[PDB]
Amino acid sequence: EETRKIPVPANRYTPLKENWMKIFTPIVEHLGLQIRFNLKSRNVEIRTCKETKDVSALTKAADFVKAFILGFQVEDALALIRLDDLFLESFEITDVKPLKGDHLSRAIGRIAGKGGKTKFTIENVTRTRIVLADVKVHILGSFQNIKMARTAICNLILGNPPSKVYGNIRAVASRSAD
Amino acid sequence: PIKLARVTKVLGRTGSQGQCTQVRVEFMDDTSRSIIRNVKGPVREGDVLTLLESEREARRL
Amino acid sequence: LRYMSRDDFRVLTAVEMGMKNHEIVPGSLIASIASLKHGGCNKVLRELVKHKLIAWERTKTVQGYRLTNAGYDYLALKTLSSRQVVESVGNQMGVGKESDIYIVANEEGQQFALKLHRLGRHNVSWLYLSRLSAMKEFAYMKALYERKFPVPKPIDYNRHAVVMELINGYPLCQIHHVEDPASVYDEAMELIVKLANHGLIHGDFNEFNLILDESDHITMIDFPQMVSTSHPNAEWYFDRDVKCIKDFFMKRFSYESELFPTFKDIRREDTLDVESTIPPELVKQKVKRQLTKQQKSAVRRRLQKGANIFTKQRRENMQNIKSSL
Amino acid sequence: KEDKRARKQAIKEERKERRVEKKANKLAFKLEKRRQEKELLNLKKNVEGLK
RNA sequence: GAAACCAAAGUCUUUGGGUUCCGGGGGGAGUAUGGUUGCAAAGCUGAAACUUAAAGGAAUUGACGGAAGGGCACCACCAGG
Repeated sequence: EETRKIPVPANRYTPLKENWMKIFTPIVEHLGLQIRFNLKSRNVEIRTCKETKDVSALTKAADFVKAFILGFQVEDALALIRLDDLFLESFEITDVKPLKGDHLSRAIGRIAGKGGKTKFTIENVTRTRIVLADVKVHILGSFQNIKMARTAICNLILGNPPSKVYGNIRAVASRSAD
Repeated sequence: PIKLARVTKVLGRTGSQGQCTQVRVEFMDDTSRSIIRNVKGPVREGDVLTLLESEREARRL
Repeated sequence: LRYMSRDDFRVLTAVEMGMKNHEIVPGSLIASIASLKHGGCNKVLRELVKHKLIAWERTKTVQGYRLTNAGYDYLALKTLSSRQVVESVGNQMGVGKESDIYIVANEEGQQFALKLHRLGRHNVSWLYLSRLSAMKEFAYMKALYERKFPVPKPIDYNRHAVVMELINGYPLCQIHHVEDPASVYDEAMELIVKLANHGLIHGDFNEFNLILDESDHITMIDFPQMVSTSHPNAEWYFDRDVKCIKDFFMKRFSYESELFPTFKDIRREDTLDVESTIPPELVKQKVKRQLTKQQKSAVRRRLQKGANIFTKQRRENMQNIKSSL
Repeated sequence: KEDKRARKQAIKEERKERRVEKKANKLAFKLEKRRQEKELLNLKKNVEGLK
């Protein structure tokens, strides 16, 4: 039998304590995997057992808990267990453009939008879920949809105002057999 | 090979003009194999279909 | 008719510049892009509205002018007059649904046929769709004439106008009898195979798109509907056109076919389905271009103050208020 | 050395020839704009009318 | 306080704590010319003639979005007569 452990940072502990029953239940019910949380090592330790139905169910679980730890909502992350092709392509915000201080803060700002509107609008059009950790952009969706989303997010951080960005991406969505 | 079908649930209307009905298909081959298919015409819950190809699966995701 | 032949060119072309970018073009913009004469263009516009050249629009805030159906027609004929193709007007006119046929005569006196596209969404889009129609039709007209086809000869295209060779006759739909039905049938059947050889299917090859010249020669017109042979239903549109002619000659002239052409030949012919260093002379030109742009920008802002309609509405209510007090 | 040093000194001489040539054009356009400014302002005062 | 805003941008027609620089409708123009500094590129200082009823700052409704979501119509479509 084999195992995979994934870390959890201190800012993500209290959600992992709250949502714990919503996390371990789908891991243990229809996947049939042993799961515990090592408080010493601060890792979610998941295992195979005798009750494990199939191989790669371990990998389904690994991706699920990873998604939750990155910041994705449990209901959204659950999709990784059921669906085949969903990926979390993540990149630093400073990968696209070298930005310092106040410029980076405005940069984060316009990915999000006022009331998080821009963030949600891309999530709608690209059929993805995006998460902004302070200086990281984690996106979750289909591969074609990720490559779409990474471009819109990217344009926003290298300047292009939200108004131009929506116009570009809605044309791209129309061609991709959506 | 020709396989007969059931209707488990009528989901919604697909198609350009709203002509196609998206329908949950149970098999009459005893298997609980639930494949979602698109039908042309009027289909109510409890209909029995004649699918030409059973290997096909309609627009999921 | 065309009497005025100076300022009318510049003003009407200036409308066409604004028509490509925006809907209704304001009178402020017109004079700036027609800088040759200043001030006296507003009386020219009042002469243009006398004819069906331009239409006035004062809805709520939008104040200006848009080009009409007939006004767009005059612009092409004015360009064809400078190319020495059109001089006088022939009166034999076949008014259709998609296009109008006008007889034109040159300097020589030789009569030619002119096609004017009348597509009839706002009128701005309708006069842009007619532009793409003529450029597409002239493209096929050049492509077929060069490749031995019995089509009218392409001469010149201007925006929506197409000048063609004058083939005078009657359409196949209004023909009672043909002296030799068999020879005409075999001629028409060859032309479907001819197009298929060049990788083309007519699509709507009927009796409504064929003209006989003295009951000897079959002439083909109207080409915006043509499709490629790479299409999945290539043989279907091929067979439908064959059966349309097969039945027609059996219906009208009572001729039964002995030859049944159903050959797929792609492609033995051309694929037509695709169809100190800087000299002072330069310094002068560059300085001139800078100085004109500074003057043109200032004239725009002077013309933008024309609002005259806003001042007229405000004055009417003030007279009513003072009298009632 | 001598190979790189001569190659760099050739590019220095190209740029020195270049900004002399750029300054010469900057005075040529400045002298031509100023005389065309007068010849346009001349029309405003006189030689513009009807009769 | 025109105001967004500002515990300073407050203690201003109930106007004076000391003190330096600096703006006077917009352009022309931060241009010419002179001086000076600079190897150069340039920097500092720095006009006029002439032209123009405006150039602008704050706030506010939303005619129009080639913006997005809904909803409806055989004077729309779909399956048809």
